[PDB]
Amino acid sequence: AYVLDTNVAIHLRDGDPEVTTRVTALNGAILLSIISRVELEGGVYREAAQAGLRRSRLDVMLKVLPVLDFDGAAADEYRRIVESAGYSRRKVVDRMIAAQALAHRATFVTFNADDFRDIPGLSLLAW
Amino acid sequence: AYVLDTNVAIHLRDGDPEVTTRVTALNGAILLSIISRVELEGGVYREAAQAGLRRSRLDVMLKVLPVLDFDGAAADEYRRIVESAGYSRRKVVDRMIAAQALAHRATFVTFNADDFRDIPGLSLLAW
Amino acid sequence: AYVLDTNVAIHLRDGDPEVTTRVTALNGAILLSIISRVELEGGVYREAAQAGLRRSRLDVMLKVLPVLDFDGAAADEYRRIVESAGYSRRKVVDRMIAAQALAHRATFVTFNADDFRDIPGLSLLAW
Amino acid sequence: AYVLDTNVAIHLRDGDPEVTTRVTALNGAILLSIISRVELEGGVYREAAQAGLRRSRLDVMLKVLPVLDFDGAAADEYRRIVESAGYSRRKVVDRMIAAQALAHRATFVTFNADDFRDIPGLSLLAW
Amino acid sequence: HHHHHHARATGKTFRSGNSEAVRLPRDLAFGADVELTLIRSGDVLTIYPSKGSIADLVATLNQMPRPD
Amino acid sequence: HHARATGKTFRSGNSEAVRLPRDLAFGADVELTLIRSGDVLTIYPSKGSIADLVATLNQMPRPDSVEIRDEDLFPERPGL
Amino acid sequence: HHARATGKTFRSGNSEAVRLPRDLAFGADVELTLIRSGDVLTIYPSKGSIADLVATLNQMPRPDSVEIRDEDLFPERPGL
Amino acid sequence: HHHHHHARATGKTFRSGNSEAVRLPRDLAFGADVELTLIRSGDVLTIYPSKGSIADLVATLNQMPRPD
Repeated sequence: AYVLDTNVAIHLRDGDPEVTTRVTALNGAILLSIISRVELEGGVYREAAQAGLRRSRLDVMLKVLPVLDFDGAAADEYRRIVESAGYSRRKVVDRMIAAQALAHRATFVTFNADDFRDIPGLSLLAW
Repeated sequence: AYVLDTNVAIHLRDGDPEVTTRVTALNGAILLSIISRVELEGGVYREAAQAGLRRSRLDVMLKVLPVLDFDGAAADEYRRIVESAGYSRRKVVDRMIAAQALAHRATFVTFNADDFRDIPGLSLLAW
Repeated sequence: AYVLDTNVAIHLRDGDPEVTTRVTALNGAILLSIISRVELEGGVYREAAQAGLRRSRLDVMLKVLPVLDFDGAAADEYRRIVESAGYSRRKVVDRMIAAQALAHRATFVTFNADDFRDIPGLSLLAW
Repeated sequence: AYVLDTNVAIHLRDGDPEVTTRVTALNGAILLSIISRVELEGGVYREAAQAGLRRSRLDVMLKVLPVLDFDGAAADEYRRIVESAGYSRRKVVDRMIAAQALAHRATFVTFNADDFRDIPGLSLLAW
Repeated sequence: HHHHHHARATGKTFRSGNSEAVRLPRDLAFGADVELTLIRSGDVLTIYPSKGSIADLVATLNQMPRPD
Repeated sequence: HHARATGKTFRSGNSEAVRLPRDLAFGADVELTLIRSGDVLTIYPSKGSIADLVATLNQMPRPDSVEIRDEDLFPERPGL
Repeated sequence: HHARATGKTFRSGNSEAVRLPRDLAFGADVELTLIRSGDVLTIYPSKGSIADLVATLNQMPRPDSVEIRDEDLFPERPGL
Repeated sequence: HHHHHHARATGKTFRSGNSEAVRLPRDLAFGADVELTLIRSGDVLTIYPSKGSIADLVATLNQMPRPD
């Protein structure tokens, strides 16, 4: 299984053809973090002129893709991450989503792999 | 029930007499957000000074109080906030926490109540 | 409910009348730690001349009394104890049994209450 | 399966190359005793120096490997050890761990195998 | 609320689909719709309300030093 | 029998009931003792009362002396 | 649906099965997708395939530009 | 051992007393008597062997500094 980083999911929502083709090549379950959902939901309403298409396209994504809630098991992984790597205010969201991937033994797919190099045990694919 | 905002939870953790006096007078379940848990877990490692006290006291607080998972119902409430009040980057995290209070039909306890008066249906306790 | 410290259980096994009467006055479930069982089992075989009576009396105790196994929940409590109180090699067994009492929301009954004063949250009865 | 004795687990935690080389060559489940977990949890706070590394590395080891609860079957084996080999105060704790290996019909891995050769039926791997 | 701080009963479990359950007489019952935490360790099953007690928390924190 | 769960009271007949997950459940023929103190309920197999235990012990001879415990059992391990 | 359990495979019919505790179980009419990668099994509600999702998205218009994310959302709180 | 690293199926749960279960076809099944860890988070249930992997542990420890 794969957890898509938020940026990847944004490119899917907004119609980036390079990402839409990459996603069909993944050989496994494709999972979305609820934290990414929060970010995606907010983005719908950032620009009124794009909100109609962002809403409809996000709605189709959220219908199909299974969503990972952020629960105690993920917060336990987050604790282990900061125990090892130290605290980074800038990377909290990053580490929350990575924590969910760790808890669910899933590979994390991201455009920003360098910000995840300090997370022990994480399987990462850089796009 | 009551959901404590993160700074209120920090002050409880730290034994602030003003907060402990007010919170022990509340009837009804006192609940934490898992988002606040994430913040506090990182805060343990924010500085070396008194990290041990931040850790031990955090862990007792997390034992006793329920910690609410961040789930689809909470994200549904978050969407409703952004759709009705407008998107705000600086308020995403505290709106996630308020969204959990809304989903649980709980009173949100905060030191920053003015920042949440734009949320329809939210019960607020201003400390 | 009550967890008996090992010393109390030893006095029961070896026929101390002051303890045997105290135990019937406890108003609640009486629980034995598996760690105390280990200590009690070893004591049977410390003096050959007493082993027959210690075996038979311990066997009646273990038939009637419910035993608390030492599990992850108890080890989590032990971690919280040392996070707060620091490490004490001398008091490991003490703190393991107290950790089980904490996990099961039970009052700890002991002849050595002073060695448990550094355990936050523990309900203690000194005999 | 294999049960690691506490000092072997300490050396694994610490990344001792001799132990990591041997343990990665073993086939079969590698198991920890909850008694060793208790020892290691206390060891985090034994000194301030490198407590953070002891903590983070411990927590990853406890995540991956199963930690065996100390239960009635293990105490039954402990009784059998003391009844057959004689009581030994200095060996109580390591006999608890060996008793878990016996109960699980697992090989006990130790740096101190000579101290356990008095236990009938125990499979030993001497490192 | 309960009439007494202490109460006791005996009984066996029953099947409830066909998972197991225990009936709790009125003097042992928790309220309706009360969230519960269950912990079984060996012979002992302990059940208590998940909400905990803010008084117990503050009392425990008071037994611990506070950050400057 | 070394597990933790969360649940919610429900109604069964004219009586409250609590579900026991498989990992926490007792055998169906095991008589149980249920004791409440405050808001804490403790449940374990009925195997005799404390008064019976103490009466049984008092009908038996006792050892010549009470054992002097050794609590200080954990060895000093190099390196944790 | 935010819970953790441990279990053991058993046999049911001429097929392996795995028990799902109440807190982890899906509705009885929910079609599930089950996908194994290595020794990890991932199970979720069947709601359409990825190829279908991508085809649906490609039949729809897209926004004029791709949003520039803001990842740095967590505020600096006084005192943790 | 499995024929392939990847396999997939669809199905519904069934009742097994009358707790719920899922059947696993041969290409999805774990061995007999394998201890499993189950974690459900939102829509996703993940199941894997509780024994873990000593190689994964050592590889993760190698990503962390070692005590002097």
